[PDB]
Amino acid sequence: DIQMTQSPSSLSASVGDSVTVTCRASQGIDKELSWYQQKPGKAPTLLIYAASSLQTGVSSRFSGSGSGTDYTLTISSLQPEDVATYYCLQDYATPYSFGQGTKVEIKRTVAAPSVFIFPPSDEQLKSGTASVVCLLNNFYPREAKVQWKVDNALQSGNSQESVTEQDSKDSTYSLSSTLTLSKADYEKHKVYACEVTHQGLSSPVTKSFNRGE
Amino acid sequence: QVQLQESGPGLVKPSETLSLTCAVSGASISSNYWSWIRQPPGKGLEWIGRIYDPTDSTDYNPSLESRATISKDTSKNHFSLTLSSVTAADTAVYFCARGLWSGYFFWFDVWGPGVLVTVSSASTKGPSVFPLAPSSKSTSGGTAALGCLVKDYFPEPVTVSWNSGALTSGVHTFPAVLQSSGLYSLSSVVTVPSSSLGTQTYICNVNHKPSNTKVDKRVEPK
Ligand SMILES: [Pr+3]
Repeated sequence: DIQMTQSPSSLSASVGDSVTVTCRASQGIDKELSWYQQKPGKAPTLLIYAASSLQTGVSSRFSGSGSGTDYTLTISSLQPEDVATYYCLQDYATPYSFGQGTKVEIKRTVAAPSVFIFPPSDEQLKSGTASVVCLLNNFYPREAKVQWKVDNALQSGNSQESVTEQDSKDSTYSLSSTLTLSKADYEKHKVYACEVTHQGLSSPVTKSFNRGE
Repeated sequence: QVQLQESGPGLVKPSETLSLTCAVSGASISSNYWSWIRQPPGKGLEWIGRIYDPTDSTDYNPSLESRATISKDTSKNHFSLTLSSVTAADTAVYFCARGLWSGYFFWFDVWGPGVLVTVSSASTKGPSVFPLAPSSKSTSGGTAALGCLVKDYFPEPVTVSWNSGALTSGVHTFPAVLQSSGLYSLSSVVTVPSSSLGTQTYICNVNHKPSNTKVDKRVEPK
């Protein structure tokens, strides 16, 4: 069979930059290669076929090159919208085989998070569970610290968080963190707070509320 | 114009058979090639196999050949994937794609949106949907954040939209997290101007196909 070696595995670049991804086949594949873009959550879409032919509607910022065993995909002026994972495919001989993929990330200026806290709804408390949610919105870089506090005691082992993929408009991340307690435990305390730390903040931001006050 | 519509179970018991179908529109399956591709969680793309309708000829990835079967239905313009004796190793998003050829050259020009299949013995469970109400503690000098909490469902995925898709700007739907219970949880938020919180209605639409759960939750200030 034909093995496709793709590189790099990931890269970070600023808007306007020119970046190149390479695929190497274990064997000459006579320009029988195509390239695909996969944005997060979405199916792949065709960028380039026959090594260098552009698919309809594909930006001219994408270009393909190569022959024999060596092929390259180039994005000449990287845009926020180009955050994705890129895959090559050899179409030369069955079994058809993809490259391992290249994740493309945008490097941009620091942006501090906007911080919001949401009490548990009256609807959920009727069920005997209480979820407190903390939202960190539109920040960069990805690293952020969220610390839950209940009557000022630092929580541990009762929260989970999730981070969006990089935004296609402004290249920022957002983060959702949920603190889950029992209804009973929830009603024993007053002050619920999430304390956020992040490079764009001169000091930790704390958002809090008083249970029913 | 060519659209590939995928359908099949999100959930399959271990050792049993996975079946998926790709309904094609805007093109005849009697021409060109038709392939299945899969992507395990956190993994790259993997070619499964292809079929050519006129001759009913097939080609497979040698790693799946012994268990995989691709078939066609001309009268329904459909092509399908059968995968036997599945394990957790077969949990993946499955894609269907049209292989177009032009002379020497061959490539995939359209893909189906993909279907997540989960190989598990666990039972299906629909989500509860709770409001993340806007308030002064979710107000930031002109902008208000609101959202929905979609809790305790299985398997993945859940789809969330806002106002039936009329609102995508400022929307963030976060990757699901697997809780201790073994059930997934997810949240979706949208930031909007504070002044619109009394004028504009905001509704999150939630679908969990595996359990046929459809919820439309209105979100108002508290
Ligand atoms: Pr990197």
